Amino acid sequence: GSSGSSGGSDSSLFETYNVELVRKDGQSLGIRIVGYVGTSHTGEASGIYVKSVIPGSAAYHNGHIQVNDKIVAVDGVNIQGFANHDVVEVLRNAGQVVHLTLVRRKTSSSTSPLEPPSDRGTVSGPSSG
Repeated sequence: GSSGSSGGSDSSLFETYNVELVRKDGQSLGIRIVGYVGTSHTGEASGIYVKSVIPGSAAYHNGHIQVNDKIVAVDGVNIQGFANHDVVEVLRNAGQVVHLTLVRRKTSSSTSPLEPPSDRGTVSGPSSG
């Protein structure tokens, strides 16, 4: 056989995934967030990132959410353009089932996705080329 799934439109460089965390009987999220602004004349970033992960917490236990991650939505809450404080309240409001939305750069330690998209050449089948 041969190898494939190599290369493709640079549209979705990263991959988003949902993480359903569970909160034990009297447990917290245990996820630290950071507010970036990305000043000028610098190679910094901008957005909410996982500063750290409190041990013995839902996040830690789950083993899905860790530092070096960009949160775009919390349990469905589109925190895309939210503020540190605005994000904090969201976490507290969230219940047991917390579906965290993170997006990391593809082609990393992580393992291939489940149903990744394909860059089709708007071709009408073998009718051509």
